[PDB]
Amino acid sequence: PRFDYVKIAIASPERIRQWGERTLPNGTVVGEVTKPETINYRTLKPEMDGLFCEKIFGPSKDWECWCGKYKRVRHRGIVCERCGVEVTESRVRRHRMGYIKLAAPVTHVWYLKGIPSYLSILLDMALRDVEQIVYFNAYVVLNPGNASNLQYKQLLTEDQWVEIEDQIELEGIEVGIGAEAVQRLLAELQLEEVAEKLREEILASKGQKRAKLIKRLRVIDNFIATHSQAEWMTLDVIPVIPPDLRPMVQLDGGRFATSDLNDLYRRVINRNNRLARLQEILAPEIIVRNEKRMLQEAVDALIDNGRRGRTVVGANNRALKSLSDIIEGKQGRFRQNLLGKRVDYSGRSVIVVGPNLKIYQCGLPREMAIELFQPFVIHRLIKLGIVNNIKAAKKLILKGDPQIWSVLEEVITGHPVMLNRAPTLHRLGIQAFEPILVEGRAIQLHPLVCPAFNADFDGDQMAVHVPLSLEAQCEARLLMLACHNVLSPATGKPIVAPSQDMVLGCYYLTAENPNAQKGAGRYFAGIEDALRAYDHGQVDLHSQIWIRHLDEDVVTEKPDTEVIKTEDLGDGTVMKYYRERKIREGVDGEIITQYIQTTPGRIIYNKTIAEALVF
Amino acid sequence: PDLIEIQHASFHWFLEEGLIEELNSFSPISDYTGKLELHFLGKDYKLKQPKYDVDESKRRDASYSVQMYVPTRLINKETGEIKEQEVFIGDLPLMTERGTFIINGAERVIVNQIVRSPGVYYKKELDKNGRRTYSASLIPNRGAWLKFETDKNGLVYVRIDKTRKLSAQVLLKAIGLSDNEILDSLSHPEFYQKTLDKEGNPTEEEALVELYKKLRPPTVSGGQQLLESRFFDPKRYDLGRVGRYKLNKKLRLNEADTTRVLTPQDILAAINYLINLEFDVGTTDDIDHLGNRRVRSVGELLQNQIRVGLNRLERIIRERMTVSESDALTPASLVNPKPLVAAIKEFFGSSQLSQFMDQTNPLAELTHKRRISALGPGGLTRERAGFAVRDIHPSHHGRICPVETPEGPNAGLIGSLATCARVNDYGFIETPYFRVESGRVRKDLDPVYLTADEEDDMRVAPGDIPTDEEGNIIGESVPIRYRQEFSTTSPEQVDYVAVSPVQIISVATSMIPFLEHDDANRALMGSNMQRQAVPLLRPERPLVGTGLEAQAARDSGMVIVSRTHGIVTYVDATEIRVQPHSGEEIVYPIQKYQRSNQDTCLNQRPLVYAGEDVVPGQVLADGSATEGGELALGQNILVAYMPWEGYNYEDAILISERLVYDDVYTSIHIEKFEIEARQTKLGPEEITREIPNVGEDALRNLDEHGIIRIGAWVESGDILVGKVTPKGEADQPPEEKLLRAIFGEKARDVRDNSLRVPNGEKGRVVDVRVFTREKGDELPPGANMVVRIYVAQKRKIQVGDKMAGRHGNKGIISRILPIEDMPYLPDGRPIDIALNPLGVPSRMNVGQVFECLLGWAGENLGVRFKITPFDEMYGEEASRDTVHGLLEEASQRPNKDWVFNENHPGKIQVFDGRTGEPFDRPITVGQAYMLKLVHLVDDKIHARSTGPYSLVTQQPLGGKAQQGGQRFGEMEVWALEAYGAAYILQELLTVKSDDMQGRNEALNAIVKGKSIPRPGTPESFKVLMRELQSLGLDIAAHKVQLSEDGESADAE
Amino acid sequence: AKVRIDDGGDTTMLPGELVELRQVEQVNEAMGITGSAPARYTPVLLGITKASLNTDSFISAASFQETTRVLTEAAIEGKSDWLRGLKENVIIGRLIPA
Amino acid sequence: GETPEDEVSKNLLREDLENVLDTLSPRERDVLRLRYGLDDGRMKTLEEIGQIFNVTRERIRQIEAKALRKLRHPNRNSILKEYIR
Amino acid sequence: KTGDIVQGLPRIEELLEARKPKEACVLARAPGVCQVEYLEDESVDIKVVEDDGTVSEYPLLPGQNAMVTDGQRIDVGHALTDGYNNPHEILDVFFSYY
RNA sequence: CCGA
DNA sequence: GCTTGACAAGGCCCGTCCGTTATGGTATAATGGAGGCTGTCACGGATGCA
Ligand SMILES: Nc1ccn([C@@H]2O[C@H](COP(=O)(O)OP(=O)(O)OP(=O)(O)O)[C@@H](O)[C@H]2O)c(=O)n1
Ligand SMILES: [Mg+2]
Ligand SMILES: [Mg+2]
Ligand SMILES: [Zn+2]
Repeated sequence: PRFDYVKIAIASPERIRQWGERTLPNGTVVGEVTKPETINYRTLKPEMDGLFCEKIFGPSKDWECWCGKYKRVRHRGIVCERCGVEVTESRVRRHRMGYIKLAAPVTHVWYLKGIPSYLSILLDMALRDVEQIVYFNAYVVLNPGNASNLQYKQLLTEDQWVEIEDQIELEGIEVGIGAEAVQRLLAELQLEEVAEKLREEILASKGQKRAKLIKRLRVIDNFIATHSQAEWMTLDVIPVIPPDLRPMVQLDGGRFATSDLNDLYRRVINRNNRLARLQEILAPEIIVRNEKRMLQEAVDALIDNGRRGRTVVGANNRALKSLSDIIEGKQGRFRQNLLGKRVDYSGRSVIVVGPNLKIYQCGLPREMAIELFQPFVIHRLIKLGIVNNIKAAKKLILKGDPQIWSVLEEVITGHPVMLNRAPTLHRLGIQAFEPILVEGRAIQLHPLVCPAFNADFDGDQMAVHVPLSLEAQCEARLLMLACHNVLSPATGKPIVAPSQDMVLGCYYLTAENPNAQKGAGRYFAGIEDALRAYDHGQVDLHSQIWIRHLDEDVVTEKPDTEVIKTEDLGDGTVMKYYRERKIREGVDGEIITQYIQTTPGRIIYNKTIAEALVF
Repeated sequence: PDLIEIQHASFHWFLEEGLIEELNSFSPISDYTGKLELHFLGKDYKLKQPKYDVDESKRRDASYSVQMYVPTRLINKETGEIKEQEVFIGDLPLMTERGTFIINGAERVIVNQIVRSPGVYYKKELDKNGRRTYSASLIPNRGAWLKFETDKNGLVYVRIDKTRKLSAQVLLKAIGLSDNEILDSLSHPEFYQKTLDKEGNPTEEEALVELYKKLRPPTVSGGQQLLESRFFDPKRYDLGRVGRYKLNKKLRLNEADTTRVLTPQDILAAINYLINLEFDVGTTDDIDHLGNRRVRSVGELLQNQIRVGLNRLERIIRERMTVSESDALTPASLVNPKPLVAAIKEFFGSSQLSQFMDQTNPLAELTHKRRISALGPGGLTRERAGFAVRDIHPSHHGRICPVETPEGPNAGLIGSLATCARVNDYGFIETPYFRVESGRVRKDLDPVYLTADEEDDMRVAPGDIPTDEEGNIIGESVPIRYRQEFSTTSPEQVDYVAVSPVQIISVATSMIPFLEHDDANRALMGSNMQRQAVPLLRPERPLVGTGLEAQAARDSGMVIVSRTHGIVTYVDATEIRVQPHSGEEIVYPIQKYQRSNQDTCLNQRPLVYAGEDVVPGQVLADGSATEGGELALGQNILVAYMPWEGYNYEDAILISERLVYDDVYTSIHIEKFEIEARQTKLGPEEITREIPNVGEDALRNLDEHGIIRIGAWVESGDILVGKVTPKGEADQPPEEKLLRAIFGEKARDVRDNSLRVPNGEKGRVVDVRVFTREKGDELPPGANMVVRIYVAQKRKIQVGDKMAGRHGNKGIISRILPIEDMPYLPDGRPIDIALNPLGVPSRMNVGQVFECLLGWAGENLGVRFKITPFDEMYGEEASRDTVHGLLEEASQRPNKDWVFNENHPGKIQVFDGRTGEPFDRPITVGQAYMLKLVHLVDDKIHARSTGPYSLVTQQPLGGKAQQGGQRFGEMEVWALEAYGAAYILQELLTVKSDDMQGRNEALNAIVKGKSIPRPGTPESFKVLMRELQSLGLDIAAHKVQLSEDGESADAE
Repeated sequence: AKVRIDDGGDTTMLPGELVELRQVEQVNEAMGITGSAPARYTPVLLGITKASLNTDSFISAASFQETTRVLTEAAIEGKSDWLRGLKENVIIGRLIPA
Repeated sequence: GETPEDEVSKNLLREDLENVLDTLSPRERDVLRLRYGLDDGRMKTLEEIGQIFNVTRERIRQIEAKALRKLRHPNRNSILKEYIR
Repeated sequence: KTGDIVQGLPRIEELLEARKPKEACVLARAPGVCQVEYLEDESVDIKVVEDDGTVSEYPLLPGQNAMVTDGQRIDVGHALTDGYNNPHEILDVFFSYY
């Protein structure tokens, strides 16, 4: 569907339970994971309450219950009365999530051990003190009533608390430890009262205190605008990811391939069930206190492994990948699967040089082209009445036929193809070409587009991509075709220009050479006369040649406009001499003729320019 | 000397003396009751014969191992019960005659690791500008590190590996030394007594209580046992032989070498040196100097892994003795060999040091065994690799080659041992030098082999100084290196000189002729490409070489070398028989068309005939990239440095068809295919001839069991092994149900699972070995039978193949011309290859023109020259004068005077093959030695329409082996965004990856010729949404429409 | 582009907040039409990493760098992403708005 | 999972199957469609066709038998014969 | 050091990240400078006096810095010493002056 | 480990 | 264009039947853990300490 915006917030326990709970027609919710079992070892089926359970997450097969008896497709939207598994398609295990109901409150490690550690900001305490209370190393005073030596949010050791028990003072003094104390401290904080106290405190305070008051006030003002409670930073319910995002597949050899998220959830469920067992049978407090600290360290390793304490490792002391580790890095979800993907209808090969081949044309190998254009060939083989379905078309494509090559030749005509060479440092690293079928295995590249790709022919490979839609073919032709990409986008200067052999060939063609002077100083009646004399073998390539040429757009090295000498002729005619020109003009208002000293190679160069441009 | 002598000497030291030290530090063990004692007799340990040899272990995917039996003896403390029994202790893989190991059917080498040597090291770190403060570090072979400190006030602070700083007087009184001998041992007691007051002076009992307060109920007996267990106990602290040697050397002690523990005299001497360094006497150490770095080969690493496994084994034996109250056991019941086998298998399988072997050619095989890597366990981390550890040190001169190094991210980390280098008994690299007396190079006896004893002491000259024969060093200035500085001195002050001008370089760099006329990066590229050449069908020796080719071919191990004098009596293509004379027939087996690790050929050919005398050391058979007993990696072909019609434009290569029809550059590649008939829960997989949906003539090459025969031709898609598996779901859609209602069509219970040839990969079947458990074999568990198929193919030269010379001049063939179109010489001979002349002066590899001109002179003479590098010691312009003089002498032949022109020396006239006209300028022709590399176009071409997908992301896979797609990374997305092209980018991200309904709809619309519909939400975004929800974040998408907000369901 | 706020008089802009100067000027004019006391500011210069993380979109800032901190401050501030830019529509799967 | 090629092949097979079946008599076409679930997604027995109609299940088996015999004709039915694997 | 892009590109990165270099000292008003130097033996302090105010400002200078001012009309953000300028101080000086 |  | 009767085939369904599986227990005395770092560099906050 369509949506307009995405909003992020803090999840309440009722919202986490709302993601996981699903009701049955009998009147029973099924969303809670209570056992750390995954699948049965004998038959490879998921267990009836666990991390892969079919009552919570859905069936493993399409339209089939767990216990049997509903194997057909005809029972749709029904729930089995014996087992409890809804007879649905098996792709709901990508979406359906569950939850774990904790026996003790736990803190989210993102809000405690981050920077700037919003829990200690909102609680107005130091980070080491809150980290000492949460991990059961110190107490805190929740009720400071009837004491002068005790105050609110004051930390005590175990010795200081057992020596307070000497006085049994003579009133009700409460203490707390763990995330229960933090949840009770956050639950009794009146947000509007602390906000108006901070606004009444900032106007009359010091300099460095005021920045801390501004930071606490701007943290507190977010909790009133979002209408979220401060005690939601401590977790009572833990959401469980769907089982198809933590898959457990079997390799050829009998060994199972698991993901690291199953071990972390298994540790959380094991320590939760042991904590419930210890609280049921009234164990001593040193054993129940170590079990709550271990559950606290288990939830933190599932969320962010190695953020606070020791990193939980696996088999070869490799750290387990957690819920933030699968998204937070350059191998995470954003940089590896969302901003860049692997694509269909693509291939690659080594590149060779492509002379006697135009620009906007790439040489595409034939065995590469039957694979990339396979559904377009399959469509044409049915439209021409050769075959009738996809199976006969695929059979004739793989078996080899001379009909397939003519079909592919008439299919790839006018279909542009994008070429790419890594690294793609700028825009000209992806350009579109019109393919022609070459024989061999390398891709033939035109030599003028090689500085745009930074590509030479000593081992470079290029990827090939085929646009499918008609909007995608019109965009490859009108916006990305290689004959429209002459100018750079960084400067205004042309990228497509001769280089490294055409420059040397044009330098040799138009140079001066005193050794090769055959027929030097001869007079010719224009450009075509000297071009005919060169192909007849009359002159050399660097001979000094006078050319009758009436145009005045002549540019030379160190351009001359001054007259060297003048020889006067009869009938009022002046013969003006230049360094590389000879102009005969009339007396008053006319020019008669003009000769230019040049080489035949310069004449070849200018004839090439003139027949290339004016057409 | 041999070139793989470090591998051979280290494994011989392990088999002779290294394991005995572990078995002697092992014994004896005892129980906690003190009534049983088990001790291992290590000196008489036995080795069983291997179950299979080299080739039968290679083809069975097994190891080449021996069984190791250590005889034990159980003595009894209640009565005179002596129980002696041979006990199996583990499986040790044996080093082959080439210096390699065979682990799971693959050849493997254990590369040499360079680490910091044990001993005491001092450094001088400082503040902003602050005080010159000095710090010590005592490094053992194994155990805790003892460090020392000085601050700006001057406090001597000692610390253990991770702890905070405490005082050296507290450590010294914690040992048990008197305060008398502490300040009576020191040279300057006034500096130490300054720290005595601020830190205080404890008693012997008062000091033991305050280390336990810092290292960890503070007790003195617990801290005494703690420090006795850290530094002074065996089997928890080993200083090592090299550590004792270097610590006696630095601190000038004559302590006995048998003591391998730390003593308080050593700590007193280290305190004395650290205090004396604050009064400007003594020398601070260098961490990158090759006197402080040693090489650990395969003996030490096996010794350490066996130590760890024996620690586990004796823990198991002590637990089994302490639990069992009943006595009178057998020694074979108390020994569990499984941790030692597990440790040895872990070391040989999953180590950074145990590397998959480079077996492309003999040069790559020889170079891989001499690699010196700084990475690994106990070495370095690539993230902790700065610039100074990748720099070239002056102590590397002669010992480590400055040229040969990787070009990738591990540049400067993995080095190569130089040619004349050698590792001594303590692990340090030494180089031979000739003595120089009164300005005369001595050269009378063996050289000295200085182990970096030549920096602070000797003036060493290189081996390219001019010197008249049987005489002094000519010239009044000799270039020397001294105190890690280059300088020039008189010849009467020179102490040592090098023995060879190629002492600075490795073997593959010494293969390059005219090396001093090339750039160093191009020499690196030439060495790297020389290690990547494929062995050709008819190998040929170079017309210009250097001289190390025969020794490289002898020490690679691909050459059958004779051992005795004798007369060869019988030679065929598989066997050479010779009776020795100076159990009277030596049979040398000759291997025929075996497969290397890189799918190349390992073939040997006989050279000797029947009935001729044979000297020991004579080459009897030569290998795949070897002919005439010398290394032969490529062929000699006729070059012309000229541009064609854009066909050698930007390092492209134009060749002729003569290199195709004359079988030049034709190589053999053998591929290997393996299939297992596994055991499934639904039934056993069987290998059969009856396959469903397979026609009539697709089974001609299969035998009666469904397997191909030897000598059959296979192409892409042909069946190699027919296999079926019993599918058992049988969930058919209504379309298939109606189509089987109409036309009969009984659906079978098995499905096709046959082994087929991949796309391409045609060839001939040469080996169809089948392994079955009831034939005597034993398999991986869960597999009934295993079939292994070897397919060989002859690959000719092709457009798109890579081609290179010895000077870093690579290139891709882009056109193959006929010989009537190739340019030709004034005797009518056409050119084999045209190279672009613009690739020479920009890349600055001038030695290829020297090599081609000298090879062409040797072609016109017929002499096969050999020139050592750095030949300018014999005069100015020596290479140029040699080349042009030999070209003149080749042109003085009675029929060949067109070979050399005195007006333009290196060039002659070349005619065009198409028109007959000569080119306008003379062209440099020659005979170059070109190579064919492993990078062929058949292994590079790949294409995908639609294949498999990933598990969670549901995006296409990657890789050629799994029909994967190309990655359209983030830079390509930026390039498409810098254009317009919003629709190309949208179809690249949705209907070509991880949108399954869009995939099906796009394929159906293309096949039926209609418009492709609009895509939906991609699959990986929903995965990200579920992951962010499972982290505990209430993230949701919303939609606004006519004054209404509603949460949208993206899972739909 | 940005500016730092101090003297937060009669405005919903606490000190320390990085706002664009055009937005502070629009708020100052549209509250100076009511004759109220405006907000002072001092201009700041950010680097290319701090200006990338101080954008209005948490999806782009989370996909760029420091995903945990950006997602924590976005979850506590309760902010919305209105999908205005090239990087968000690539992640969503839509046509880019260029 | 199932490839997009198998999806498009079975969809073209479904379209060609419906276009072949709607050429014969309208009664036998829907009998064959309700028999194998080409419209309901539920394969039914012979009697429940007799409750869709009221004529009982013995005529239904003869109807589907002669419909299969008409679709098994060699002439004008080989468009579906290429899907034979 | 050597001149190539390996040494020029860290300058680009520290310019685009708006970092602060080690040595920098700019003016804080727009005065009319007249140089006074008595002894250059590792002790130089630059004297400069304004036009509008009676109280003058003379920026003190530690010995490793030098002087580039030879006498001109010094404006607000002018650089008096040698060293890499930081744009934070330029923005601060201009805003605090105007 | 190598290639661009 | 249907209809009734014979001949079998095969899913549901409720008994035993034996292999698997969960659970409880064992009585000399035993009472604080092995096990690696120790060669990267630079910047920005956040303590923390004199
Ligand atoms: N670590 C590397 C190495 C190489 N490249 C790419 O590969 C090309 C390497 O070109 P190559 O042909 O290997 O070397 P040249 O620069 O052409 O030099 P030469 O002709 O001497 O080989 C570079 O332009 C670069 O774009 C890269 O992206 N990353
Ligand atoms: Mg290249
Ligand atoms: Mg190149
Ligand atoms: Zn059921």
